Amino acid sequence: AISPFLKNFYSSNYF
Amino acid sequence: MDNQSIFKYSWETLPKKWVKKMERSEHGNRFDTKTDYLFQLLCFLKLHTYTRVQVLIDICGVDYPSRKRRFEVVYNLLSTRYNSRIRVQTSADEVTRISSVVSLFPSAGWWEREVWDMFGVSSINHPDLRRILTDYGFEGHPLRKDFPLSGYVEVRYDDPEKRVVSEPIEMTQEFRYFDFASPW
Amino acid sequence: SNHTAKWMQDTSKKSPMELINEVPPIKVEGRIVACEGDTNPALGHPIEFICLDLPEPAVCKYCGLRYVQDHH
Amino acid sequence: RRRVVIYSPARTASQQGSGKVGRWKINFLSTQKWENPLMGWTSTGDPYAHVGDSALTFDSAEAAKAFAEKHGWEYSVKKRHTPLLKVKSYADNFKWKGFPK
Amino acid sequence: AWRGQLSKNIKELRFLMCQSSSASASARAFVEKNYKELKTLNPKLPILIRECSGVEPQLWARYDLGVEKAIKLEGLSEAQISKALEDLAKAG
Amino acid sequence: PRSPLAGARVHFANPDDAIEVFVDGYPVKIPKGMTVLQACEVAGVDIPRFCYHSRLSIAGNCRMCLVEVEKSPKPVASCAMPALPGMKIKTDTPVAKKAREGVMEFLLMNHPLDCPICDQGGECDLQDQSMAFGSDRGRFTEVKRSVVDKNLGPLVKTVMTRCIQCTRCVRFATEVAGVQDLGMLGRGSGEEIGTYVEKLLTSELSGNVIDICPVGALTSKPFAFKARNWELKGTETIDVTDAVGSNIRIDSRGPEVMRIVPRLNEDINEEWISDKTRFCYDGLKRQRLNDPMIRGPDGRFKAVNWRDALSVIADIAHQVKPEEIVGVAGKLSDAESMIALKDFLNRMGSNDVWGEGIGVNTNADFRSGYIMNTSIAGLEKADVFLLVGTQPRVEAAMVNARIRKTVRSNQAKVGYIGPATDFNYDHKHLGTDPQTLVEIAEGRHPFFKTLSDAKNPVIIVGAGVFERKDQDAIFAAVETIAQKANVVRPDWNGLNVLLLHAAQAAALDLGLVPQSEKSLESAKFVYLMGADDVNLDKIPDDAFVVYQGHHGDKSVYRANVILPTAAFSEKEGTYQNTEGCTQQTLPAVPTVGDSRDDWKIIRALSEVAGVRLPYDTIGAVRARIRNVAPNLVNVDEREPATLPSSLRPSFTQKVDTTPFGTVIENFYMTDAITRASKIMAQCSATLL
Ligand code: SF4
Ligand code: SF4
Ligand code: FES
Ligand SMILES: [Zn+2]
Repeated sequence: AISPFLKNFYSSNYF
Repeated sequence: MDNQSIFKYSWETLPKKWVKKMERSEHGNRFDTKTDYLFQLLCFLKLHTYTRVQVLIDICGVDYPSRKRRFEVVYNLLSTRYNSRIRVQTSADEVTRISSVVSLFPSAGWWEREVWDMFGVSSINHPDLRRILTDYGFEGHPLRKDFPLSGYVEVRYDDPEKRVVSEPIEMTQEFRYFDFASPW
Repeated sequence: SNHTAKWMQDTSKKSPMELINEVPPIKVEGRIVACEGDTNPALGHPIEFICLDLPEPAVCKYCGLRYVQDHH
Repeated sequence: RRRVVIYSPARTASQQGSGKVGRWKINFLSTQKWENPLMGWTSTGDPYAHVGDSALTFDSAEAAKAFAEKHGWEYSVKKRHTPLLKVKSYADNFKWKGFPK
Repeated sequence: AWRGQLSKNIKELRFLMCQSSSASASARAFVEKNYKELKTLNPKLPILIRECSGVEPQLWARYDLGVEKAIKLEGLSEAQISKALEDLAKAG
Repeated sequence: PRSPLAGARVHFANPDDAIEVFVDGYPVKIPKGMTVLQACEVAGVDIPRFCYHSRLSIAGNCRMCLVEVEKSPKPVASCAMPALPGMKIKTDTPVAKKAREGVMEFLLMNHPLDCPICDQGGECDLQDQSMAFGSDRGRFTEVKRSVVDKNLGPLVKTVMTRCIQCTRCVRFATEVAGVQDLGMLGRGSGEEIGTYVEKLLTSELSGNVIDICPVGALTSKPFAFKARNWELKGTETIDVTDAVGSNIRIDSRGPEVMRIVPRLNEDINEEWISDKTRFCYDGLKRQRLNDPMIRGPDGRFKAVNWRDALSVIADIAHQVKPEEIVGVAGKLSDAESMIALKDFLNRMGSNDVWGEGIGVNTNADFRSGYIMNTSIAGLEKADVFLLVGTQPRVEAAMVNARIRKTVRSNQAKVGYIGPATDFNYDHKHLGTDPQTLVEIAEGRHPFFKTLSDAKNPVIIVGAGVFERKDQDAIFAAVETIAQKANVVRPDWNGLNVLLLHAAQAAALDLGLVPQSEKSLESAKFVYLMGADDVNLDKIPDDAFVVYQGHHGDKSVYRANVILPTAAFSEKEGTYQNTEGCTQQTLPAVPTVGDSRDDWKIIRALSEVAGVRLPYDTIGAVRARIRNVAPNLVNVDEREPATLPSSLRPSFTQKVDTTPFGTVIENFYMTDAITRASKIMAQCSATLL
């Protein structure tokens, strides 16, 4: 559980 | 300079209840009417023994994404006997079931199907069968000013994983749009 | 050195800049000239009247030919 | 869903015309381009890469706002600066300095 | 005497105010007088005063470890807001 | 029912009376002495012009705006023709049409023929005016006239073959710029425009010259032949280099920015741009860091993943520092990043966070105390200027141009205190001492008399004084000047404080002032978003330095961990400018490499460090912003400060009797973007 914000942040910066 | 006769006679004898605008230009004579009486007006023509049109040439849609009545349906139709043609142009919004003319001119099922999928305007009676031009289950209606030129999901390629598939667009050399406008 | 390096790749035969520097100036007689080559059409390079009041050659901005005034 | 910005493009800073001012227009602030490794062309993957300023030209902020609200994507309208109109005078050009101090 | 020992754990405090009525009754006068005297008696405490169009007058306090304690001040008087401040400074 | 061109809020100085004229038939109302051209504009018809600009003086020089005013002889120059009550203007009559056709015929007769190489081909007035109003065939064969091109420094190259003798550049350089170098010399057809002694142009606003000059002769050198206009898209953003927050338009193609050009905003910068900003993109492309980096113990740098970088920084943060955690807010950063950083630090528990150039001293917080109260627009209404410790020509060049505009409009005596500098408007030099400031807050220095004999004075304190140790004394002396000279009246609050950054206003607004003084010395874990911390040196030997920044050039060689971010042209933040007006930029080009936005990286760092932030979207960030300081979410409208400066002094002895130090030098190597950038480097090497 990594607070899906961070899950996106580790990927590209266009979410 | 072409067909003032038919147009003048048609306007001066019509039931003036269902005519919203008349334009006697030289590009083409326009009877802008209300979408509620369209079938009535067209059935008046094709039958009256002077302005009998008897042939429907085109049913095209025009999109104006800045007016409350977004769409614009247009019927171009001539009179092979009286050598004249008129353009009956009605307004139409998002969902608003427009009357059909496949009872009068059987040559409208294909043009009404084309205006069903290209645009999104409906059609209450028969001609609103499934789409014609666009291939198959298609997200939008690909001729209004919103469906982009390159489509939402259009990559379509073979997969030895299974056989073939359709996947979202990732095209290369993006569509360049030049401006060219001119402030005088 | 950098432009021809960006576009050209061979670097065995001489680049366009090298050739247009290999051609010498023209040494014209008056004070104003016009560069096209020898034809008005079929050779392009529209009329490009260029002044010649400096002790150095003057380029033509199409097919740089470096005209030069002869006398004083 | 996508955040969009409704503005009126200001006059170009090179010409002095006026046939392109006061024309409300919505842009999808889409910027996700990259360099195609083979040649060097600019690839993209957004379906709305150019439509917003290639076909969608609206007549007024009201119409563009209603249209964005209709398609659902959330918006944020911008302001439109207009030139203040002073008064000029060729006499004021040829004004007269005072007497010597 | 709590106007000098409020700086124990009051690390920041800010007054959100409006440029209209419903705040000028108590917010502005208290701000003026008590701010002069407090900033005199408190040389290091950041007492912010932020004002924008159309907001309810309120007090905010930032305590250590980043904790926010808010108080609404819609229809209070000067004595009431003074008691509110004395109650904000006393946390324990 | 006819809206003016572009919308144009007419003034009506005396709205009780105003003339009315017939433009092409239907009537229009007009103020007292407005010109025929502006009357036609109000009526809603554009008239072709070359030598008339709404910001420069008039000169009936191009002879293209001709219209026929019935009740008069045949031709009339529209501009410079003061409207009369009832004159019968006419614009589309055979007379006017033939006048325009002939004039365009003459221009294109003795013009050069090199459009397909002459940039501004596709933007050219002369081109569009000919295509829309002129004829279609030329009748001319003989030899034209050609002149030699000219150099004007590495900013404005000119092929003077096409100098159509408009004198736009001359009038600009002599009215708005301030330096009189350009001039029209020669006679007849043989008439050139060029400095006679082959000098350069050592002034800013020369980019404004290249925008003014319609036909493509004066053109930006670093944008020589890179693109036409029809090829690239424009995004309307603001500026972060200067402090005025100029409104500009970034013209970019693909992932590359090609140029920037001003856009009209009749409140901050009229239609101009300071020379620093127009050429500040080349390096934004040139030098860059695009990977999170970790210092390997051999003193080197290795490219790591975001997971590992955030993990190590959060680990060491929790590990050592109990109360010695400091954070420096960048010089070019947004309120989003600032509030996120402050929240992260305060949740970490140990708080010493402070902005870029905000002083270590008290620096009290009253909005009227630290923003420019009179809006720049209202600055055109002053009569007596009191610039203290400020050279606004080098900082806030647009405010300097506004002051010059005022002095040109109506002579307004200006007194300046501080180090010697080269003002371009008849300035009075009053001295170099806050001791002189004391004397004028008192009775000596008879210039104070001028203040008392003044209507709408202005007292401008430059933000460079925030860093000086004795600032409350300076501000208190200014308070006494104000109280005794009656310059704070409710009708007009003329007590202005400039700024010299883009993030300084929002920093001082959120409250980023250092709780102590020897913070960097006593620290052990410093979080930087901007450089320079005093000569990047006060940081001790053992100290975990994390540079969460972009375009790394300086202090990076001191950093211990490196986090790449998004520049000011790749993100959407909120910047506040000196008159307290809060604007927002817009993305124009994709982020470089794999950098991320500042508030995003801060929130991710917080989560991986344990204590997380209750917000994770720009909407909630700006909600927190509304909680801490509201105008920053009331974006795009200046909210004045209706509270006086009743601060409490703490020095009460003197003003330390030390001279005013220079606040900003070289005007180009400041602003890390430009600095690690380049055209500013050669401009610094030559144009000084
Ligand atoms: S400025 Fe250049 S592109 Fe324009 S008409 Fe003149 S020569 Fe041609
Ligand atoms: S080249 Fe520029 S400065 Fe010269 S006459 Fe033309 S527009 Fe004016
Ligand atoms: S604009 Fe009126 S004469 Fe040039
Ligand atoms: Zn040539």
